[PDB]
Amino acid sequence: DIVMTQAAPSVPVTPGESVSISCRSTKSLLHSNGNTYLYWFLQRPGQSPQRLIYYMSNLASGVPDRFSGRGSGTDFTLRISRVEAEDAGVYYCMQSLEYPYTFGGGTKLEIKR
Amino acid sequence: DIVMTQAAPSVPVTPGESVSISCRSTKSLLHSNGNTYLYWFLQRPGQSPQRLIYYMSNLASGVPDRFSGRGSGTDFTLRISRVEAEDAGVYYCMQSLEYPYTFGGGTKLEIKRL
Amino acid sequence: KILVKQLPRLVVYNNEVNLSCKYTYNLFSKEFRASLYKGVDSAVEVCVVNGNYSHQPQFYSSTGFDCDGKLGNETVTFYLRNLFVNQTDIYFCKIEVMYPPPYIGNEKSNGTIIHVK
Amino acid sequence: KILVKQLPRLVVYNNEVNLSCKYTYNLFSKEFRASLYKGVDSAVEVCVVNGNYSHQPQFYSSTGFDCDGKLGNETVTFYLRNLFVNQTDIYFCKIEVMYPPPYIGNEKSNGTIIHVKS
Amino acid sequence: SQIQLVQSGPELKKPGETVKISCKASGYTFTNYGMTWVKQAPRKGLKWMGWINTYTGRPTYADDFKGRFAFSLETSASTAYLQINNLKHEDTATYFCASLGEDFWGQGTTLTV
Amino acid sequence: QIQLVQSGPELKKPGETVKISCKASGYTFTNYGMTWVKQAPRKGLKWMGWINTYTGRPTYADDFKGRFAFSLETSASTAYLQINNLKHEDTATYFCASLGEDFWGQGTTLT
Ligand SMILES: *[C@@H]1O[C@H](CO[C@@H]2O[C@@H](C)[C@@H](O)[C@@H](O)[C@@H]2O)[C@@H](O[C@@H]2O[C@H](CO)[C@@H](O)[C@H](O)[C@H]2NC(C)=O)[C@H](O)[C@H]1NC(C)=O
Ligand SMILES: *[C@@H]1O[C@H](CO[C@@H]2O[C@@H](C)[C@@H](O)[C@@H](O)[C@@H]2O)[C@@H](O[C@@H]2O[C@H](CO)[C@@H](O)[C@H](O)[C@H]2NC(C)=O)[C@H](O)[C@H]1NC(C)=O
Ligand SMILES: *[C@@H]1O[C@H](CO)[C@@H](O[C@@H]2O[C@H](CO)[C@@H](O)[C@H](O)[C@H]2NC(C)=O)[C@H](O)[C@H]1NC(C)=O
Ligand SMILES: *[C@@H]1O[C@H](CO)[C@@H](O)[C@H](O)[C@H]1NC(C)=O
Ligand SMILES: *[C@@H]1O[C@H](CO)[C@@H](O)[C@H](O)[C@H]1NC(C)=O
Ligand SMILES: *[C@@H]1O[C@H](CO)[C@@H](O)[C@H](O)[C@H]1NC(C)=O
Ligand SMILES: *[C@@H]1O[C@H](CO)[C@@H](O)[C@H](O)[C@H]1NC(C)=O
Ligand SMILES: *[C@H]1O[C@H](CO)[C@@H](O)[C@H](O)[C@H]1NC(C)=O
Repeated sequence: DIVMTQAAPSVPVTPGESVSISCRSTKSLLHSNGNTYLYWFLQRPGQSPQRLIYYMSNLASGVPDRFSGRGSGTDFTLRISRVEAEDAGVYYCMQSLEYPYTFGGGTKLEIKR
Repeated sequence: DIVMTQAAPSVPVTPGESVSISCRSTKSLLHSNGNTYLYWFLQRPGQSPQRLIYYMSNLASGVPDRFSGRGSGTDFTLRISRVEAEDAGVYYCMQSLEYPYTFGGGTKLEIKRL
Repeated sequence: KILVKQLPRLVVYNNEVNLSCKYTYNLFSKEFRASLYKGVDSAVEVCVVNGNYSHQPQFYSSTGFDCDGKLGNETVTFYLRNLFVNQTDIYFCKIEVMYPPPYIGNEKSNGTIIHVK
Repeated sequence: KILVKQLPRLVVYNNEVNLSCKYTYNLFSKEFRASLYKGVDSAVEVCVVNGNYSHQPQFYSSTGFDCDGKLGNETVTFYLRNLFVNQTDIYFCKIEVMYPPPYIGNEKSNGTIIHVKS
Repeated sequence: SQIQLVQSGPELKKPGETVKISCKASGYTFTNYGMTWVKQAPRKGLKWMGWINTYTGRPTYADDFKGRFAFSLETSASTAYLQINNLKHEDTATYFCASLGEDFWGQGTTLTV
Repeated sequence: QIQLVQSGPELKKPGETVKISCKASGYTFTNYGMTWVKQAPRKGLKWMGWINTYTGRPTYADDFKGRFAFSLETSASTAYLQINNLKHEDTATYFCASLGEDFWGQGTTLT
């Protein structure tokens, strides 16, 4: 019964331009644990998607400091600090608190000559 | 309700004569404890009674080695090894396993100018 | 120390139990103090029995339980009556022996889960 | 060692409980084995969660309990479902930490009386 | 200071009245050990009435002694009491307090009616 | 290197079974779970569920539960997704993924 909503289906930025990507939530994803149960993903096109941040603030291995995930407890944002062309793709948030798990809508991040 | 029974209301000994005094029981007075729950008592006349053996086999303080408590767990005997004139009196067995506790009938141990 | 052994769970519909704590130590003519506690914490004494093992010393409960008991060479059997379902937890048998020295307690029991139903 | 703290008694009506074991140790970026045992003896492992905290390792039960769970910096919450009245006993939260060394475990918890009723 | 139980004096009481008989405990700890009461009619033998729990107070009575007989303690003054009520000639006997494993007994306290 | 690798592409017409393999390599397999994820062609990602590699038990997402079959040969480190009575809707790429959603498969495109 839990519904993630990226409200920015596509977002054009140019390089160097820092951009931040939102994803809101029905319920709070905070837990007694102290952790907050949200992933962020990047599906570069063709490629299988790729974990970026986990437990909101925490960023996975082989990922640039550029990326950072900041979060209320129902609203969350994914700051990208200075946009390299490689960073372009669709970005998916996804909650992992209760079943069933629920992916966001995507937000395509297009790069602008 | 346990019923204790000394089958020997009075018993005349002469001194040196060893005697042994029976006290049988309804239930068995042995326990998972390993202990077996009999007191034996001696009320010399006028005197209050005095504990002599406790937990069948064991004998209390200030009591002669003459006195011995032997027992099958529902039948029991108090051997008195060589009768000193002092030791004359009524002897009471008393079970202490289940409430209510219950005394024997007594056995008067009479002592006799041979 | 003295090592205690208790049955690992007693389960109760009588609302009454008989719970013997077998020691490795002969309490025969020793002045001692045997106790039993409710709690994972072990912070409620349910019975004390203490005195010399010579003169059969009386069990009792400050903490408010109907509690008799019978002591034997190596065993201490508690008897709890009138127990509630509110009161199913763990119980820990525990001795201190005072005289004759040296003075020693027991290495902590596993406990029993008394389960009252 | 590291000390564990569990609530001292749970009483369950659902047949279904959740039982977090708060540690004094951030299991962050640590390879470990978290565990939960029934018994005064402590000789039945109800649930094991085992692996690198970095990736989110699954809880499971050889012993035969319906058992999920969720790991967090210094709590570890076990979720047991379908428990039976006849399964009231003590349960003990227990943690081994493999890497990075040096390797350590839990000083034994007071446990919890899980009391399943009805 | 040997252990030593010590009891009230002789009684000459006529039917249908109260009496308490005291037993004062000395030399030994006291609330650690239980306290029995024991009737002895004159030419008959010994009978166990019951005991009081010196810590808890709770008395247990032998069945025949059920009603009209009552035990009680002044616990800080180390003294116990039998009290017999609505007295009947039946009730003439010497009456023994005893404790410490039935190892220590009283003087005896002779009631007549 | 930890790495998942899935079965190859599928051209399957309506009313047929299909199993899709996902074989896991480089890590202790049963220590981590295993989720499956649909991706319709122009649309995005949808969580199907996961299986406990140790226990076996699968949990299925709402829409998917029924006609879908997760299952494991654990000794050979591999996970299976089977889809039955298949319907045109079910044309997607299909990703096995585990290790905390950190490692994803190459994907597996059904029609
Ligand atoms: C979970 O724990 C980590 C703690 O990481 C480090 O580990 C210990 C030395 C600990 O005592 C901390 O001081 C260290 O930070 C947290 O990770 C950090 O969180 C802060 C958030 O402001 C930030 O620096 C980074 O996200 C993390 N820093 C590092 C060095 O990793 C994490 O936030 C904790 N999760 C919570 C509290 O929910
Ligand atoms: C309870 O034990 C006593 C005697 O125990 C003694 O001291 C202990 C430390 C033990 O390990 C041994 O040293 C002793 O046995 C038992 O009574 C004695 O029985 C033995 C015969 O084997 C012998 O010592 C004496 O005849 C008895 N009395 C005494 C004072 O020693 C007694 O039988 C035990 N209780 C039960 C119910 O069996
Ligand atoms: C676990 O139980 C232990 C005893 O085995 C508890 O330790 C006692 O704690 C209290 C309260 O802080 C102290 O007054 C005592 O000094 C401690 N020791 C004893 C022997 O009582 C401890 O509180 C329990 N821990 C938790 C988290 O419940
Ligand atoms: C439940 O336990 C509490 C704890 O003392 C007690 O006060 C309460 O009366 C109990 N309820 C019943 C019905 O015994
Ligand atoms: C008590 O529990 C311990 C675990 O700490 C176990 O090794 C031992 O076998 C148990 N002993 C008994 C008598 O139950
Ligand atoms: C307890 O035992 C010791 C020595 O055995 C003794 O000093 C003390 O008097 C005994 N206590 C009682 C109440 O008899
Ligand atoms: C867990 O972490 C260690 C290093 O921190 C790593 O080498 C290893 O690959 C992981 N263990 C596995 C995957 O079994
Ligand atoms: C205990 O109770 C439950 C519920 O009735 C029952 O299913 C179970 O089989 C019983 N005991 C065991 C050991 O399974």
